[PDB]
Amino acid sequence: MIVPVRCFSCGKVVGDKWESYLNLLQEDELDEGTALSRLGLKRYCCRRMILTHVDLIEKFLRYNP
Amino acid sequence: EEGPQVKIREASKDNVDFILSNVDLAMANSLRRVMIAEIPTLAIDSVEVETNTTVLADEFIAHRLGLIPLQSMDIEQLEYSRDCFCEDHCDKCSVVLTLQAFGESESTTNVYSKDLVIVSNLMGRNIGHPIIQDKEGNGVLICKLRKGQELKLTCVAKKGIAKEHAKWGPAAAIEFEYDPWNKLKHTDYWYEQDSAKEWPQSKNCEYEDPPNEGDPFDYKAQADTFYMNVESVGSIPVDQVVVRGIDTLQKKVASILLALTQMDQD
Amino acid sequence: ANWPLPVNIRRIIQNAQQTFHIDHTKPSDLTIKDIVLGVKDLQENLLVLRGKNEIIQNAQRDAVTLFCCLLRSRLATRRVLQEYRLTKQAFDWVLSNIEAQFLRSVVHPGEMVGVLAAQSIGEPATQMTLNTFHFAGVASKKVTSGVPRLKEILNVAKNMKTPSLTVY
Amino acid sequence: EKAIPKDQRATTPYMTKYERARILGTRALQISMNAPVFVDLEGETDPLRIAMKELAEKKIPLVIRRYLPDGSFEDWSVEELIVDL
Amino acid sequence: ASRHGQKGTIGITYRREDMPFTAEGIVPDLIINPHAIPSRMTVAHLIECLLSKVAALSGNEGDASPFTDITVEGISKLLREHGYQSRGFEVMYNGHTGKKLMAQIFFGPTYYQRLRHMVDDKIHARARGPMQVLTRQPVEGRSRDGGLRFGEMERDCMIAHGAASFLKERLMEASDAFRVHICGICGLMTVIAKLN
Amino acid sequence: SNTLFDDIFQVSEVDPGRYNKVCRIEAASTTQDQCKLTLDINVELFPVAAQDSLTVTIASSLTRSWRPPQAGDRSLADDYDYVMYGTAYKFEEVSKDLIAVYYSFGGLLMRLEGNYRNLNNLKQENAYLLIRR
Amino acid sequence: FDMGGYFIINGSEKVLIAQERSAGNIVQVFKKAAPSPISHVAEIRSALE
Amino acid sequence: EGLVEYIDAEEEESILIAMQPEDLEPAEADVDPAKRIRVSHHATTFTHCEIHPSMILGVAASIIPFPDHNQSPRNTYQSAMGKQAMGVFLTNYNVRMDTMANILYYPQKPLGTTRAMEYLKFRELPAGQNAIVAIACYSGY
Amino acid sequence: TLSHLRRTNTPIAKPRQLHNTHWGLVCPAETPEGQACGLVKNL
Amino acid sequence: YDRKVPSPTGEYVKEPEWVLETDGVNLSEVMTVPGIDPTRIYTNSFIDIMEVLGIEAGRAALYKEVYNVIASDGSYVNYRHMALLVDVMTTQGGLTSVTRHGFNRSNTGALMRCSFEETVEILFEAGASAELDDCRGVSENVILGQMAPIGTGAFDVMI
Amino acid sequence: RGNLMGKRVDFSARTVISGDPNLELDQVGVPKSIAKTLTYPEVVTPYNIDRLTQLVRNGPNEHPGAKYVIRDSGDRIDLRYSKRAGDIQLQYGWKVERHIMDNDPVLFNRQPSLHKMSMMAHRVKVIPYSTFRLNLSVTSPYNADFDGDEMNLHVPQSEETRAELSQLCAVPLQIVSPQSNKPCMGIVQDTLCGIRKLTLRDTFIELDQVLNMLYWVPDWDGVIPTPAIIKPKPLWSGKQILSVAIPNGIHLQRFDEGTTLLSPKDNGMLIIDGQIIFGVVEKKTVGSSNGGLIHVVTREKGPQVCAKLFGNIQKVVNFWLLHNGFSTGIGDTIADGPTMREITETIAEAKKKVLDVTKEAQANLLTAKHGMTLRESFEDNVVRFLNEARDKAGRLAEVNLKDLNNVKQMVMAGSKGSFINIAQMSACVGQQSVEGKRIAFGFVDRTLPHFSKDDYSPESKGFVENSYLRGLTPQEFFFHAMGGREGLIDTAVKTAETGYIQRRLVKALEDIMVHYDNTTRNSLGNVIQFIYGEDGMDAAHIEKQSLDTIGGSDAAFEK
Amino acid sequence: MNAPDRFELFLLGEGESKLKIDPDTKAPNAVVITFEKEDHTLGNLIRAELLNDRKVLFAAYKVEHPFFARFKLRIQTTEGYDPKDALKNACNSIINKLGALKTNFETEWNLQTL
DNA sequence: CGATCCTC
RNA sequence: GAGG
Ligand SMILES: [Zn+2]
Ligand SMILES: [Zn+2]
Ligand SMILES: [Zn+2]
Repeated sequence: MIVPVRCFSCGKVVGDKWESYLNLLQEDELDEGTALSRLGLKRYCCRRMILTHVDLIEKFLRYNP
Repeated sequence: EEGPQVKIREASKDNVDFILSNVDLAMANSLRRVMIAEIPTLAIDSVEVETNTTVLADEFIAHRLGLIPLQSMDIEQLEYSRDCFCEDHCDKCSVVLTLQAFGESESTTNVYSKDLVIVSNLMGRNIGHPIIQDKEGNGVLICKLRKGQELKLTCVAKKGIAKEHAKWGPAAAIEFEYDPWNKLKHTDYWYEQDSAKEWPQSKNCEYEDPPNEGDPFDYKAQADTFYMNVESVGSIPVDQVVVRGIDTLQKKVASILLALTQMDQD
Repeated sequence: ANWPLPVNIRRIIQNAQQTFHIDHTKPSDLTIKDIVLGVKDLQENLLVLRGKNEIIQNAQRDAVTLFCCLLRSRLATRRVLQEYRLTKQAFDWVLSNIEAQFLRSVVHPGEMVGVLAAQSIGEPATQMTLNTFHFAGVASKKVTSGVPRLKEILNVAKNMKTPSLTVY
Repeated sequence: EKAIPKDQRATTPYMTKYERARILGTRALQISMNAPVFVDLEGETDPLRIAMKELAEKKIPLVIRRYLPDGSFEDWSVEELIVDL
Repeated sequence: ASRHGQKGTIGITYRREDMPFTAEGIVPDLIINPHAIPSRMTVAHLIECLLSKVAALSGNEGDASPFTDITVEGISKLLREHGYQSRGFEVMYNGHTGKKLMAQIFFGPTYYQRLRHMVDDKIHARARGPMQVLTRQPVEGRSRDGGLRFGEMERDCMIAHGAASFLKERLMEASDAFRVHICGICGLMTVIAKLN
Repeated sequence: SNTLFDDIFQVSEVDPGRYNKVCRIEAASTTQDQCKLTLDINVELFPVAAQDSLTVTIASSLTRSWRPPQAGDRSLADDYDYVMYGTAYKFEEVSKDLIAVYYSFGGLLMRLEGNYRNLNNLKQENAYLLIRR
Repeated sequence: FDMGGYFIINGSEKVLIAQERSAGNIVQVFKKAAPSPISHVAEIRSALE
Repeated sequence: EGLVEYIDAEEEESILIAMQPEDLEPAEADVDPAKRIRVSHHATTFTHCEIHPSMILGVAASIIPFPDHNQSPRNTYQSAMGKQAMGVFLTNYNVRMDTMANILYYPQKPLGTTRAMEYLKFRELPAGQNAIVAIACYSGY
Repeated sequence: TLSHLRRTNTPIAKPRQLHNTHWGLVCPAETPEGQACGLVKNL
Repeated sequence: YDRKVPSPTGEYVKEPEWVLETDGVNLSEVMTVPGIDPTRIYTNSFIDIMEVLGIEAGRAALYKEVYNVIASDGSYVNYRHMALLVDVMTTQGGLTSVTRHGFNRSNTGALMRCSFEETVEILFEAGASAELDDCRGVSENVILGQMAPIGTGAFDVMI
Repeated sequence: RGNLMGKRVDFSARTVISGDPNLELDQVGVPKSIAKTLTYPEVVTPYNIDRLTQLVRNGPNEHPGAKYVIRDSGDRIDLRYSKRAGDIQLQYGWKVERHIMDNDPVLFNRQPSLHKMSMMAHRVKVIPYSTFRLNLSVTSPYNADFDGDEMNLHVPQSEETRAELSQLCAVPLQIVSPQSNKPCMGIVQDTLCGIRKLTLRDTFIELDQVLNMLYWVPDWDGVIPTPAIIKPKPLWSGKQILSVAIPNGIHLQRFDEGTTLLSPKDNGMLIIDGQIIFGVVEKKTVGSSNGGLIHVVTREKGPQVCAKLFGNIQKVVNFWLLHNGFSTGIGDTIADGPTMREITETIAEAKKKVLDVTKEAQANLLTAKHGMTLRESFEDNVVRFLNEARDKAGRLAEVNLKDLNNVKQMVMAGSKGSFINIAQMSACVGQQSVEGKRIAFGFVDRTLPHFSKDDYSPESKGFVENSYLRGLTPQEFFFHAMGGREGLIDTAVKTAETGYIQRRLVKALEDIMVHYDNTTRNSLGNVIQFIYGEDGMDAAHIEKQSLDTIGGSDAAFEK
Repeated sequence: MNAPDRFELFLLGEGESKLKIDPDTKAPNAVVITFEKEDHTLGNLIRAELLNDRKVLFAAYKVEHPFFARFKLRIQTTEGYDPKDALKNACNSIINKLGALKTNFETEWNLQTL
């Protein structure tokens, strides 16, 4: 259920960062901590935003209609 | 010049690091506050959903739409719809965006803020263009679509302030620290053995002389010099978050001065 | 020595020393007659019952026996002078304060004491923790306590779990 | 039959909390129903606050019939009853 | 609720500027009371927090598994390695004044759960409405506009207070109340009242 | 009026009994062999070391809402370094002729013993403490 | 992610709650309380599977 | 292959169980004080070993971070509450016509997990959010 | 759900008690508060 | 046991005394045993006190017992409340329980008894024995929806 | 029972409760929607006509309004429908069912209602949001908690009915309870915690704060007190600004352990004319204590003055604390490397004592004293050494905790937690118990199948050596669960049993009341007591006071 | 459901004014100003500047209840100095400080390169 | 013959 | 059936 736009706590936009994050893990073969920092997610309120996001929309899209 | 003094340590397109010296803590804080809550911005405040065959709910989507940052550069030249003499909204008080998206491919169709389209007449104002900061130029994944999936909606973006809804916040986090040595004794450090060894010192300590143990506590000393870093969400540039922050505060003090004048008649 | 009685006599005294600004360096204007008969007459005015008959008079006498003990112990000649250092002005005020506060302390006819007692016991009973006891370390100090005991008592249990005789 | 004379009255000369509550109730209810007021309302409008003033200035023309368990009773006027509390 | 048997309701909401803030400018999403800790002895809550703070900083998952060798000390080392005081304490400033607090706040992430049963699904009020068929008494339930129960226990409290008339009113004017015709001879409700 | 007591004391011990900015001081007269002093000083505003020689003064001078210093031309009765204000709460006679006075300066306590205190220390809501050098 | 183990009776999901009982064909002796004439008793609750 | 085997309380009576594979049977001959107090092998007459002591627990309790650092009633209460929580109960929720369904908008996998949650599919179907919590006397609301 | 699908009931000397024999078989923590406390179990 | 006793100087002193604690009761026989203080013999079985020493002793022992359960918990209730309950059980002549066997069988109004337990069967024997209801009770006025002689209605208001 | 003793009622509301440091003790925050639902039948007099006509015109959806106007011939006019809804020309004698407005008396209750203090008359205060708000110092009489509890509201419909609530049932009238002849309300939580921290000798405040603190007191005289310090910086103490909340004519004296008029440890308490001389303010001063500020103020100044006191204390304390802060972290459960090492050795010596008594027991040298089994005596002994070790280990812990330790702070103020809590969290949990005895052999001759047959060792029978900080082992974990369960079971038993007890007592004593002859009597007129309480005195007006003739020496009595 | 509109924080209602001057009862030359639709952004800022005024005897502010967007400001001054003028000068001083800051930040930003 | 309060 |  899709990358939340903006970090709840602080407000820093996080909606534009999801796909870039997956590529950094996949292609670039980086660890989550360096990837989060590469995206400029310095505060832990922003790190938890992406690190703990579960993307259920992918599952939801798998349904036939 | 005279009163408050600024020293910009570092500056970027989306971040200013500066030292605000020769100030009152009331002022520095009231400025910090007004930057968070009261600088006017333009954000989607109305969505009319024509078609939604997505897996996401109407309001779920409309909620995220309000969170998409939109150009707010020439915002003071756009009215609050509440003051506009129009019936509802117009080009003098609102921006109208359009979102039409269809799952053409078998592969997942992604919906971005780039896909929002200004329909309104901007009358040559730098306003309403979705803020795009990602390297791929997409900026903000609004939604995802399958094959037969469709999404057709219309957005009325309006002027507002964070104090009414966080979506209208031009800034994210504002770093704020005064007296990195606790020379003022404004905090009492919790410890086990040695507070000094137990508490990490601020980068700001470099900028100040250490307390010097063989000196009595400066009782008379007051907090003046404030290490700040203001982050912009994008809608307004960093220089503008602080300049408009100052100007808004300055403006709301002037309204009190003017209120005193108005009640001084009959 | 410490017992629940109406009229906090100690406070009335501290109140008198503030109100009258008593200085522990000036000799009082009281007499033995003033203090002694003073307290004595106060006792005849601490009414609870009013019937002019012998039964009611003795009923009244008995009702205030304990309070008068406290009053006499507190308002003794040596104490009213060497301890409180009261003046005639401050002394008479204390006499009028006790009388009024005593009459304020009395129960009001209509007070539904039945429900009051039932609730006053029944509520703290709900607050009871550990159905067993705190003497749990010793296996000879095991006696029915708490809610089971209270149940034993109220039901007037013929066969109580821990019958025990204490011999002096 | 039954009664008790004005003389020889063993019940408290002091008005009870329940006597005060019921007396203030009956009066507040009369005031609220356009019954006349026996005192100068200094800007006062609340029926209860008025009944309180009427009590303070002892112009409440009521009589508490105090019953004893035998069935006998003692009559006490609102004016005679001492209102400490 | 936290994941440690610590249920609680929102008392009030403060916007970002009123909230206490960190020097990095981090603000809590939630503020729980210190007093909710001593009596409860739910130490794992405190540990979860510390671990979760380190997890988010390092971009690694926290091992909150039971019978393990994960120590509070172990975590506190890793947190200090990140430039935070080892025990989750943080220098915080008052949102109203911007003045530092004399006390350092135990801050950091903690898994919280949105529980069902929300004010709006519980709020009821009835100033007269539907009456039960047989008893002629207010109906039962918010989703029927029912009368709240003034049970024998509440009846007791009112006797204790000596509120004779309030008790008469709660049991007559509000709820029930009826007029019946009695025979002065037999004393039964037999009287065939041909009113008017 | 004016002064009610003025003497030079010698600090025996300094004690921070579970405190950071407060200390209980033990001192005695440099002149009178019987004259005692046990007082609470704010060691953050005025620090006190062992064997220090301090001048203690109790007055009642230079009632209504407190107006901020406003030193523009304001002249207060102090060539002193540390000044307090409190209330008298007990007058303990320590047998024969010895008398002790009790002062609380907002909870910072004082006990001064000797003999000649007499018609100078009243049960007064007054008393300003002044300490120099 | 559905795990099954339930039924759908009239379009309604039904769980059969596992029911606890003492096993049969188990020999068990019980010390019997003060008033009873029978000191101890040995029971068996014989069943057929 | 007879490396593992099924035991019921009855057979449990006749066997001696080691709690840890290593920590319950290597050998004998400085320590971490922070680490808890674990007794001694002492008994060595072992017939079995515990797969993992945390398996003494079930679904609800399996969700708790460090119950080994909590009072026992708090683990019972938490077990009751996780059944009042909100989150993705199933992926097909969009398709079911059920009486009352409560779905969390943005569920998050907890930053602190238990190995057993991997089998309970928690990080795939979460029931909560990693809120930045401050423990403080603020407005006192 | 998983939890509901691993539930136990006990109709009607110390049934409510967490017996020793329950180790590894029934969850020690997971029971309802009051009424069916210690009667309703979870595998 | 430790004991507070007046010394020759007048003041109270801790003088520890040897006391015997028992499993079982036979007050009648044990108190007549030589070498004891029959004046101080006690039992938690207040019924035995009621039987051997009389109603008043039973009442006192009953209070001591109720008191001890409240104090055991650390809790304190004012004397008069426990005093009132104890007297209530006591005034009958013997011991009357806080059960349907005790107070509910009392000479009290039929309608006020059925409000507790045995609702129907109390109202049945009320019709059979042809009982008259006083209607001066709380529960009876509660049933009748009238102002009870409780606090506020415990007196009349007249002109 | 369900239709006559009790029933469902009109003019009743319910919802989730929430705390409010800004509400008055005797107020209740009522949601605007609830206020809009519940009504008072007000008769039109010239005294109100103007306000009533206005309210009728405001209608049922705008708040200070009404629904229904009742005229002569009792016909109701529905203000939500009706063509003449905005017409209505009011008349005297007519009734206007107006919305519930500020300061109306209302019954406020928390079930179960085991107290007259569980039902209390509150001053209405109409507020936004959907919760009922209440003053934190009203929590205890109701036994409220803001964890999700709901509470009831009843509206008087008669002038005498609202007179009964205001004059008998009112919250300040309930401050001093006749249950235990002492207050039933007091300064709790953040306020209790902060009031200690505020009243420390070390705690000082300057002009800025002082002035704000002073203004925060509603009663405030408007006079700035002279700072306790007039040296390089004017500085007021916490004691100073809080004494502003204390009215004049208030005297309080205590004396704790080392309290000696010079109170070296700032212990005890002395308040003169309502100004704190010395003594840190905590639970003994400001809680619901028998000789506390609250018992005094109520008796001295009055209930309405005492009720104002809760607010005034709350307003300063809550403010100073909001600016001071106060937390609790995992670091508050940590104790010294040296301390831990010492707790460890304390437990090892208990393990040796338990081993030796065992070795002695096994040699047949252990001889039990009269009345008990050789086994019973051994068991009693073992349990003792182990319980001793937990207390000793925990005392070792409590002593290491600095005055800056947040848990130690909550214990010191008395706002939350006890010794056991510190001990179990920091040092050692201790021995587990099921039915008084330690963990039993549920398996043949063993507690778990990880033990050998016939093992009476601490570890074997439920001794939790570990602190919740260190963490519990699987065995320890299970045994704690076993103990835990038993506690939840009887919690469920107590609540069911005590509730029944309470009902029975109530039924048996219902009709007992003090008559016009001071005689305690039932409905039959039978005498229970000749003078209520054997003294015809009311419990609320009674306090433990020392009889100065009973004690001391004969020589001391003479002097 | 019972929640006010978030605009009610910054927008004046019908029959509602910004400032409401009220003469204080307890003390001479003291006044109590109710600031409608305002918070700690203005309350604290004004109070702190009012304290820099040597002719100001008292200056404090409070937000009686967090639901409502309003604050009360108390001002006491020297005989001859009217509080409205102390608040007048208070405000101007603030405006002057801000304008200087505005200028200085603007002069600094123009030197910065990024 | 009894067995805590609330509504769903 | 769920809530304290
Ligand atoms: Zn963030
Ligand atoms: Zn327009
Ligand atoms: Zn007939």
